[PDB]
Amino acid sequence: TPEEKLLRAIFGEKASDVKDSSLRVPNGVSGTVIDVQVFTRDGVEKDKRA
Amino acid sequence: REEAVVWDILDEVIREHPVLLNRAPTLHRLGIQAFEPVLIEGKAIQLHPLV
Amino acid sequence: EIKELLKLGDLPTSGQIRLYDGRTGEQFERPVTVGYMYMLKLNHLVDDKM
Amino acid sequence: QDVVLGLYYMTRDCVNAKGEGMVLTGPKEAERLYRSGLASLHARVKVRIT
Amino acid sequence: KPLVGTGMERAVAVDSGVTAVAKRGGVVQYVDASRIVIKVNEDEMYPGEAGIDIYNLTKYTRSNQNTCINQMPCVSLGEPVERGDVLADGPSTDLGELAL
Amino acid sequence: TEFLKPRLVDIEQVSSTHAKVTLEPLERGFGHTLGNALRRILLSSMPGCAVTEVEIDGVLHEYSTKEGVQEDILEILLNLKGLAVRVQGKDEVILTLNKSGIGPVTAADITHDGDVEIVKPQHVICHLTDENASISMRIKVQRGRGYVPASTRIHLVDACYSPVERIAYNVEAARVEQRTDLDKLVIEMETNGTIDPEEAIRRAATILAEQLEAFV
Amino acid sequence: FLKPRLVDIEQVSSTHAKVTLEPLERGFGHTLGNALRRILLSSMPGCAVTEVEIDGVLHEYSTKEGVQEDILEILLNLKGLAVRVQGKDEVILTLNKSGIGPVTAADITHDGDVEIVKPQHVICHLTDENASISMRIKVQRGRGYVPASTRIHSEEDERPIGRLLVDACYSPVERIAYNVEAARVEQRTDLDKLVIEMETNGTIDPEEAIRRAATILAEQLEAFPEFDPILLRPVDDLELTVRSANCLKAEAIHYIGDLVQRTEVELLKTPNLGKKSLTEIKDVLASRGLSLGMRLENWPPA
Repeated sequence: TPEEKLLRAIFGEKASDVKDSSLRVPNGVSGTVIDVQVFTRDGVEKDKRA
Repeated sequence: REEAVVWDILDEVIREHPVLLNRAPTLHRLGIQAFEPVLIEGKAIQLHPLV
Repeated sequence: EIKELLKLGDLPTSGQIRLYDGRTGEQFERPVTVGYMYMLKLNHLVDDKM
Repeated sequence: QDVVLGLYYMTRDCVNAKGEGMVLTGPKEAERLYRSGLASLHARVKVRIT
Repeated sequence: KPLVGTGMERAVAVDSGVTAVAKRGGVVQYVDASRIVIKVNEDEMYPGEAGIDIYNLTKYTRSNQNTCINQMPCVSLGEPVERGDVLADGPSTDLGELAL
Repeated sequence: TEFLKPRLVDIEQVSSTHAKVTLEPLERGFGHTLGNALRRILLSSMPGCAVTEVEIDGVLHEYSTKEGVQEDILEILLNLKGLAVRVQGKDEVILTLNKSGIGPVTAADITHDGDVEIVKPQHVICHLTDENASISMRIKVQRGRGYVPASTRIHLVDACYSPVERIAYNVEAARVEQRTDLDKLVIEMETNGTIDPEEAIRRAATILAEQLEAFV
Repeated sequence: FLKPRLVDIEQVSSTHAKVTLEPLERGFGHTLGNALRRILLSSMPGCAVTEVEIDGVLHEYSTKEGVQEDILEILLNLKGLAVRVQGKDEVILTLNKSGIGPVTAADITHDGDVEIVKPQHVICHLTDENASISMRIKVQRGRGYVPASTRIHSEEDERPIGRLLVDACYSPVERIAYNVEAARVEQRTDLDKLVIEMETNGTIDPEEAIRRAATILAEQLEAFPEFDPILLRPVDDLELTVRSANCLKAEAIHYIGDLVQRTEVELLKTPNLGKKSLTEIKDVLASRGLSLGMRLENWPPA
């Protein structure tokens, strides 16, 4: 919108074409990560971590 | 961020502002009763014995 | 058999002993029943329900 | 429940106890007599009340 | 452990798969928090393959109730064991009995 | 590993002989030990002088009737127990009740001495009925460091020394910033008017500090 | 108005002892005794182990190969290790052992203020010939119970994930009991005694504990908006390269406010800052609406 357009040109920020869907720890629960498993579709390139 | 100040602010907004308490099997009108909030450290609600 | 096993333990037949308030340090009128009860923690834990 | 057993155990009398039959100026020194372990909580006593 | 028991808790603990039960009697070759390796007595042992019974203990993993399910060895290095004995306790079990 | 001292007080007192003092910061479980130990000391042990014994002008006994007074002698003795006496360097003083008339004998009807001070002139000793109703007597005070009843004198009036009439401590939750739970210790006292509750607390716990002067 | 004092302190064990007080007036044995019990149980110096970094362990929920104990069990065992220090408020020890056999509390490297009261204490066992465990046991001193959960608020980069925090057990005292018996001193009407029989882990002397207890007890009687917030943020919040950050810190530039005051000229005159670093700094500052040579005039307020 207009005020947002002013805001961005004042501060010079590129608004990303990508929205943040990242998985984050549920509010209030606190623990230690003991395991990580990555499942990949057969034929799709496995990432670095995987 | 839960900065240390906000708590005191809460102590302001809680003072004269009542809250409503209700239980599951509501029958008579006393099934819902208003009280005055007292801030507590814990996840449990403290309910006056006589009630 | 219970009282008889209490005799072997040096502890009274009543199962009741004298207890003192940790606050005023004074004794509690009348004997109170103290013992060892097996207690379970069910999983209703408040940080879930809340 | 707890409270009514409290007032029941408080307000009650046995046949003989500490300070049985004595006299006191008022509730103040009655409680003062009890809390010092001199007089039993339940004992037959004449006291001046207003 | 239940301080006041019945005598059933042993059966409940063992018959349920939570605890790790010896397949065959013998001595313990190796005792780790990970695994437990038992050398089988010759009498209970079969002629071929010789062999020792190696039990791989289940470690920390997700349960159905989002609790923890983990096993611990109740035996010590080089200990006599008998067939149908508890080698390891599951969660909420003490020495072959049931501690809830 | 430094410690926590209080930082917020507010002695809220009703009238004069009554007081309700409060303290906000206080480490967990310190409120009960402090409240209780001070209560025990306040009640059981305290300096003060009221009445030990009073001679009877009309009869030789506590069981009798006085001409001119419907009050039993024991009744008047209770009234005398409720008399506030603050004495100076004189250790034991004696007063006189000389008065007569168609009306009640107050605490202002007692004889005035040099070192004697009565805080309550409105205090009622006994009534005086019709005519002259002959009455006057001598009242002897004494000192104690605790409470000594009349039966405790073996070789009679109950001697009420400790000025404390009533002592109570209420411990409630105390909130300071990022410290989770602390104690708030509220001491509420009633005295006989001789020594003010405020200092009474001081001298009371001062006894405690004197008891500890051999350790710290 | 006789004041009390202490008498024979009877040590029956490394564990516990009975301290006694003779000159006690009427009813004072209870008043002093219970109050003393309170402070004794509650407030006392303690040295309980806090932080533990072990060999190959990322978390307390794994099992190390060669030890039948789970890591969490080993932490729980360490929490029950009783040590006493003198000059240090926090010391870090180093534990090392290998081969088949129990690893006790005497297997650690001995330091200057380190005193192990239970050398036989079992930390963990060792099941294999070649299997070895090294760990840093970080032992600090404190009062009361400080659980591991409340320990993280301050945070401030506890990043060494190999470091597992454990609940603080700080307190010498286990069990304290006080009994008053009538104590007859040669001449006196009637006096009482105070027999305080206490239980400890050995890390505190009876006279010491009994002393500090009444020390604290008496110690309680002692009374009976303009400008940008962003300017005070540390330079690490700018998320610069390690080199640039270290260079700026070396030039006494610890906050953004310090940096925005400097000019390009002045910064280029520093011994360690090249054109690349300056480009980076100008870039990151411009990315947040800041720059070099910014004047804020009034550095600092309070």
